[PDB]
Amino acid sequence: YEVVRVGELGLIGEIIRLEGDKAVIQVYEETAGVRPGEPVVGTGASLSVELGPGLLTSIYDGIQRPLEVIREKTGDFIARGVTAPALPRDKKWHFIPKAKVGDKVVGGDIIGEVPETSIIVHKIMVPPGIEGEIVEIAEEGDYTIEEVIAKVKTPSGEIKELKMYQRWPVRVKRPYKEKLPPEVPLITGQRVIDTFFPQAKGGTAAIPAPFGSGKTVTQHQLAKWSDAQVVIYIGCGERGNEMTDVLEEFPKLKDPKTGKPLMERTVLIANTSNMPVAAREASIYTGITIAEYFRDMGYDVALMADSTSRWAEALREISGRLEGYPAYLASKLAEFYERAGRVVTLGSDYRVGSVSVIGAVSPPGGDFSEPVVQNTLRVVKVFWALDADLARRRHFPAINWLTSYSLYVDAVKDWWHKNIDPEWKAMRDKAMALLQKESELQEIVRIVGPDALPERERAILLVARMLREDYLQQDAFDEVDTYCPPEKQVTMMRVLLNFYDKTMEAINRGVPLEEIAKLPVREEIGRMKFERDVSKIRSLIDKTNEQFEELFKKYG
Repeated sequence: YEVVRVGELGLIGEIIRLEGDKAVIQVYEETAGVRPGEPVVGTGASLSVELGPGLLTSIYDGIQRPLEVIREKTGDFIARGVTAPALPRDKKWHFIPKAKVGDKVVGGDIIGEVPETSIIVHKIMVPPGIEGEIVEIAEEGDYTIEEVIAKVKTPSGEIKELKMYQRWPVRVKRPYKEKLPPEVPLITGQRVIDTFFPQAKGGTAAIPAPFGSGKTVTQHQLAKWSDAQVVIYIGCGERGNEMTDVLEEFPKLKDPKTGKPLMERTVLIANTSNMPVAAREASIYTGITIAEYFRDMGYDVALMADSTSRWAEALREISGRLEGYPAYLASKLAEFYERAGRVVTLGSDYRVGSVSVIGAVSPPGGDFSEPVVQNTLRVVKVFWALDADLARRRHFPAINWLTSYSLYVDAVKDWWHKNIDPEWKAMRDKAMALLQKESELQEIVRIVGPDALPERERAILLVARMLREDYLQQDAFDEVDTYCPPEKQVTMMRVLLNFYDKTMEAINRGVPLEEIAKLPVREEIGRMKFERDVSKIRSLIDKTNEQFEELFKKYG
């Protein structure tokens, strides 16, 4: 029977995988009445989630139960899911009709709006699989969630009652018209990511995060700055005290785009050591379903996971197929990541939404082993490799620029070219080439020393250092450098690559490198990340050109 008293698992009778509470079984595999077994009843209903006004600001567990006890013993802020309505049946929501009696609707059609928080307008949609005519629609006014707000007559004549919320099975991906090819970058405002290791809207990203590599900071930067309207965050149980910081500090966190509380565009799914192992398995399906629901409205959603240890827990089996553990994890994680994407949503109007997945992978269990690695190597398209040595050298964000990668560079380049700068791809490739040349040089120098370096090679190291310090390094704590707009990124890059071109030109005309290193403009370039006016940054190109001219006219 295994872990039973406070669990959720429901495979003890005859048929395969099922789940429930107090042996009251919900469906994933087909049921056949009162199952031959123990006291077990059955509901016919599936492992599902409730989707409507009430999701935002809320903290749930892996099956969308709101979290209870603040504290009971010396353990402050230790919580689990209490059996209660996922959406407050108590509160009145302001409904605004966007459809009229007589209108033809299909699944995904928006029939009303509800201002949920001061940030997010909740779009009231027709549930998937419901078609027909609005024969009845609520007027503008305040309604609780159970109140019928519209009636639809299907083509059969069957009358369907629509509320402000809908239900969806957590293990079935919410349908859409078309999954669009990766195309539009999810702009993080972090230079090293947007430039060298871009995330696409609808893309899949992992963050390998060894202890003490600035993971929390990076995660926070991504959550608050990425141009997704809604964040679905899964974790808060990786550190023993993580739940306390989340319960105490999360309502204090600000969305810097609006000034309003960040919690007003966020939904939290908490996984902890006290919670049943089954409410941690289903957790990522609960999260992605809720993410899918918001993209169906036309929002870009960021699904962020930082729940490696509590999620990675194992469970024993005896029967024949047990087909392996590294394959039990491989089919599971793939079907999760498979649900990421930018889509043409359901609805009569042309509409687009996305779920971008950013999954933290930080194992305190030794190394990045098979329980995390090459079961994903195909499916995750971007890796931001946090590096403890880089953190020790105080290079922040501590993203290793040699072991990180994105397979979205070619997918997003046209967006950058068309909207921001026609030379974006040429410039990042050039900058990367320089960083890779630097890396090769540093290794040769380690072996043989820097004494016999020619001017040209010294120049390359000089400019690579400027790239690392003036561009790759970014200050999350600074009021200006905490976010770098696309136009600032390309302009800083131009400044730097122009300085490179002029440096190599100068060496090639007999100018000594010491003269180039002491150039006044160099140190202004060192501070351009702190400048908010992009035209002042841009002016450094002409300033660079002119100071190099003075060097040329005194030499040749």
